[PDB]
Amino acid sequence: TKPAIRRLARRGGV
Amino acid sequence: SFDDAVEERVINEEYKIWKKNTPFLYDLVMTHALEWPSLTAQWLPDVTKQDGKDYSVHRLILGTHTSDEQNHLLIASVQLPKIEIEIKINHEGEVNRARYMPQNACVIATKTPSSDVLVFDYTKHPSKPEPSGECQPDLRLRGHQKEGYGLSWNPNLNGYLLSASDDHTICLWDINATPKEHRVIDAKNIFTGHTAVVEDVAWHLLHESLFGSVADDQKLMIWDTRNNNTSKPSHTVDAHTAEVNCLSFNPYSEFILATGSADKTVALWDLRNLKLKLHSFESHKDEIFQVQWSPHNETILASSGTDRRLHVWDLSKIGEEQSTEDAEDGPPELLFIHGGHTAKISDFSWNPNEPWIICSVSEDNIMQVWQMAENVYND
Repeated sequence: TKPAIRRLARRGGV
Repeated sequence: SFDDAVEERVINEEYKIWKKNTPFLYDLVMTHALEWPSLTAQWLPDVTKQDGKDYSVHRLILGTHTSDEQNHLLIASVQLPKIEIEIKINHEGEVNRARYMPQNACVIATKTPSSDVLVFDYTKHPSKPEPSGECQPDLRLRGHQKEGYGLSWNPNLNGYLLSASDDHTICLWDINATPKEHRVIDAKNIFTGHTAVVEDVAWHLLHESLFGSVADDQKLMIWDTRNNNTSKPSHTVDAHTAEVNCLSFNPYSEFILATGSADKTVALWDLRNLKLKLHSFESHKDEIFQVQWSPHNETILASSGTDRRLHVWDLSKIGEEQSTEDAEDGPPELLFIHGGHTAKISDFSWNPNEPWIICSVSEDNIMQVWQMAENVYND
C-alpha cells in the first residue's frame, strides 16, 4: 500500500 | 571498541535489509566503487542521447582523495534509462570540492588542501592524465591562507566565484581578470565577518549582489557586494547550536534558503525576517555537511552527512497530521531516508535533467546513482 511504502521510505528501507 | 563493533553490526544489518527492500523504494539504484573516494559530486548540465538507444548519457564531476598517490579531477559518464571515467586531470592534493561555472560548464573551480583555489577548463586538457603528475591549472586564485570547502559561482555574473576557507575568510574573484605570472588572480574582495572556520558560501540565485555564508561560529551571514565594508555583513543570524556546514538557496522561492549543521538539523530561513528561524527539520542522527534543493520541485530538499543516510524533505507537509506511530519515525515533512551508504556521505548532487535522480558519494569509495520510486513522492 502507498502508506506502507511511505513508512518504509521514512524508515530508510528497514 | 565493543561499542564500535555494535554500531558496525547495526549498520551492516540495516544495509542488508535496505538491499532486499530496494524494489519498493527505488526505480533505479546503481552502485559503483571508485578507485579512490571522492569528496565531491556534481552533475554537469548537458545530456547526450544516442540515436536508437534506450539510454542517455549524463556526466558527473568527481574528484579523488588519496593517501600517498597522485590526485585527479574527474569527469565520469553515466548511462541512464554503466559508469566510466572519461576525463582525468592532474590535481594537487585531494579535490575538496569541484563546481562548474553556470555560464560555461567547461570551466570548473576546485578547492584543494592548500590555500590555492584552482580553475580548469576541462576541454583544454588531455583526457588522459599527464604522466609527469604535475598539476597545471588554467588559473590559480589566491587570497586565502588555508584550505577550505565552500565554493559558489554567481549564475548572474559571469566568472564571479566565492570561496570559503578555514582561515575564517571568504574570497571573491572575477576569473575574467587579467592573470599575473603563474596564471594567478588575486582576490577581488575578502570578507572577514566570521570569527571561525567558514564552511560554505552560496550566491543568491536571482539577486546578483547577494550571497550567504555559514561558519563554525554558528552564524549564517547575508552579504551584499554593493556594500563598501567587507568586515560586516548585512545580516548576522544565530542559526544553530553548533557549527554550520552548508547552505543552499531555493531556486524557486526567492526569499527562502536552508542551512545544515553539526547540531543535526536543517534550518529554513526567510530573508525577509532572519530574526526567527522559519522551521527546523529534525531526524538526522549526526552532523550534516551538505544540503541541496531539488532542481525540479520547490518544496523538496535533501541533506547528508556523518550519519551515512541522506534525508529528503518535503516542506509542503510541514504541520500535516500523521499517526503517533508515524511520528516516531520522524516529522511529517520527512519524505525519504536513503539507506544505501554504509559510510559518511561526502557530497551529493541532484540530476538536473531527470527528476528524482541523485548521485551521492561516500568515504568508503562508493558512488551511488539512485532514483526514488514515484510511490514515495506521489500522493
